[PDB]
Amino acid sequence: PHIGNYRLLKTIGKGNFAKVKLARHILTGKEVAVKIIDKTQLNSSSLQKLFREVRIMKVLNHPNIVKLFEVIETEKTLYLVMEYASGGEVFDYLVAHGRMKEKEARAKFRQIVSAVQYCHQKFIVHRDLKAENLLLDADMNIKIADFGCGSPPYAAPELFQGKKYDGPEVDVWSLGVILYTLVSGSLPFDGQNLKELRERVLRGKYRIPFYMSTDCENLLKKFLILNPSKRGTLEQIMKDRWMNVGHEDDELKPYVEPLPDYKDPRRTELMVSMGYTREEIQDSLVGQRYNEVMATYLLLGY
Ligand SMILES: CC1(C)C(=O)N([C@H]2C=Cc3c(O)cccc32)c2nc(Nc3ccccc3)ncc21
Repeated sequence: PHIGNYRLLKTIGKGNFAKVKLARHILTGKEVAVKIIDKTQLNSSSLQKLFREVRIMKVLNHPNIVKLFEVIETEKTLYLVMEYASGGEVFDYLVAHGRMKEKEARAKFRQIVSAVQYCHQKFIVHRDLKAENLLLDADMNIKIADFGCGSPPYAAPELFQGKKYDGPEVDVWSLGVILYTLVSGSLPFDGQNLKELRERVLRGKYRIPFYMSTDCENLLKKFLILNPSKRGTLEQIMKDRWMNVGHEDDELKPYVEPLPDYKDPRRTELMVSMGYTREEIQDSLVGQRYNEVMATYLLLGY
């Protein structure tokens, strides 16, 4: 029930020797979601993939991606203190409420497209976008999960033809699947067997719901393109008419990262009173250490 400046409350999930426990930052009262990986178990390959995630989480600062606050390292176990998304899975929302209205789907999809483009902007490819992989916050805002089962209907055609499969245009195909799922509540490419799943995915043809708008169906045509080269960049799909209905004022533009504020005097005095030195505060922040000093600062900005 106690790790660092944290009190473990519930358990939002267990699994692959990792336990995600809902916690409360002790010094700030702020709620967090702590991922507890037992490194002793993890096979040789799962570790490199865990370290690649740690490296990635430390870099992304988007309001639609789960923020990382702290990394607590021990020889046997790893503690990743991340942002808690109360609303749960989008998958579980789509099963509970059915399809979203295009208006509502647009609200969430803009958030998804912005966050995935921003990843590509920093040369980071998710390669595994799923509805399970997207979370919702207290205000129904998208909070994309982690980078390291319903994995096959989101698979790009290039998976079934052995071709490279390392590019960002893989995520564009996947994003198209997600758009379809968000507006229709079902998968565009289905099957009973994977031979069937492959035959549909490679044919590239999907079922169009009688209620879907010509604009929405057009955007699907911008994502779900068979030749990877022939697939549009996320920056050019951002300019799409369906994407900007109602946002005739604010067109979807690539996420422009905010500038660093490692010197806020409110949060700095609070932390100076807490026993931390101004000196260690700036060093932890500039050094992007994700230590107890940095986590105390990040969490104080709420
Ligand atoms: C730390 C982090 C990013 C994470 O690893 N998960 C896990 C844990 C359960 C789970 C899942 O059911 C689906 C995706 C991710 C996850 C998180 N789940 C939440 N909220 C939640 C709330 C109710 C139901 C499901 C998820 N917030 C943050 C995270």
